[PDB]
Amino acid sequence: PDHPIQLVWTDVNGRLSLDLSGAHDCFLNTRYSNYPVFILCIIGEKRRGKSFLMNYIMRALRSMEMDEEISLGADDEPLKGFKWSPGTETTTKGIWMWNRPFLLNHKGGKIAVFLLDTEGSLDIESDRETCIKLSALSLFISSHLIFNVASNLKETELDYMEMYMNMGEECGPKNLQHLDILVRDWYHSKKWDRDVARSYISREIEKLEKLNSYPKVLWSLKSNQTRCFLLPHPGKGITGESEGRLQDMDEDFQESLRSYVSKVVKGICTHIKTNIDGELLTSAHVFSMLQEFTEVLNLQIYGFSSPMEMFYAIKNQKLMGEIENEFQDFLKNQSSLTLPPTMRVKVSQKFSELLEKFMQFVQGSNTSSHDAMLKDLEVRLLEIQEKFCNDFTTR
Ligand SMILES: Nc1nc2c(ncn2[C@@H]2O[C@H](COP(=O)(O)OP(=O)(O)O)[C@@H](O)[C@H]2O)c(=O)[nH]1
Repeated sequence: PDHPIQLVWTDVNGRLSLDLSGAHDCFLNTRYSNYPVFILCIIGEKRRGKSFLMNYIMRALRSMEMDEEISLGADDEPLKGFKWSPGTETTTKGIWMWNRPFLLNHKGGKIAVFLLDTEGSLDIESDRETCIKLSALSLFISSHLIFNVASNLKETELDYMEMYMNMGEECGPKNLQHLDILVRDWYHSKKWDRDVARSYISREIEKLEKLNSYPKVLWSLKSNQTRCFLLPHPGKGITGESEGRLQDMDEDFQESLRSYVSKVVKGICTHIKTNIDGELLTSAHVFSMLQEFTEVLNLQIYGFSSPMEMFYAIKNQKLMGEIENEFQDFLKNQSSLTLPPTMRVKVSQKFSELLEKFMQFVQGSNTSSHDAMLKDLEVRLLEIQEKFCNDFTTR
């Protein structure tokens, strides 16, 4: 009985918890463990139709799995999410996924398509750091991210997008992070004009070019790497009480949804992701990356206010560890027969140089986190230095 499963939740203390058994049963089944995997994620504001679009994309994927044509019936009831929220039930917040993948055919192989809904993100101020960490975990394992927006792009959303752009830099050789900005309720009827979409795009690109911020999303927009899709209002047949049927939809919304679902489920085969090793990603790889990035986020104890800031904090904590190891190795190379005075001079100078190197290689502009990291690095290197010297006493 295929059902939705909650993969990652946020504990009361802010730690990110993972369903190890569920992720093992989903990503490591012997059937599709080595099939190339494709994770589709929907991030956006609540009550905007993310689960609805995911359910229709799911029906299209079922059609593709059984035969070869994308079809959706005119009177069929929904499945998963809210469009088919269980009679008298609703949903929780976190990362949710479809327990069973969808196997498609591409150039002699089977692609395992996983559907990931991020019910709960883009908060106003309700536990901001934890929401950032959850959405970052989602964006880390995603091969195609659909950002469900409701108007012009907001700073929060643009920062999330820049983070998604940056979180694929060491995930493959020439990895292109594919992003689909889905604007909801942008127009009513009016059929469609290819003018409204490129007008939205022109507005956004002007805003970003003046911002001198969010540069990589700006490049992706001006390079047609990230694509924007603007569908009309669903109509009162979907809003409120409804069984999410296409007979309950506006025909313009129906056709726009069909076009978008075609876009999304027909570009999977043409955009498989490669890892740094040069191989294609599989579901077991995704399980491993899930665990690894969950623990990486649970260990980011420094402060941040934006997604990009948490990205830079991850990187700078890694820099801290690298400098610690460099100092320890420098001390390991030092002889036990060196002149103690010149030895203390040398070690103090390595201390100073490593601190300056941290300062020159730090990333981001949050000088507060920079100072905190430098202070803690100073304390650790001081411990290392005094330890080496203390042992040098008895020698
Ligand atoms: N305004 C609007 N509502 C929609 C759209 N698609 C679905 N809805 C409705 O908005 C409600 C919330 O849907 P939901 O799937 O739960 O969105 P989600 O919470 O972000 O995942 C549902 O009852 C849908 O029927 C849309 O394109 N625009």
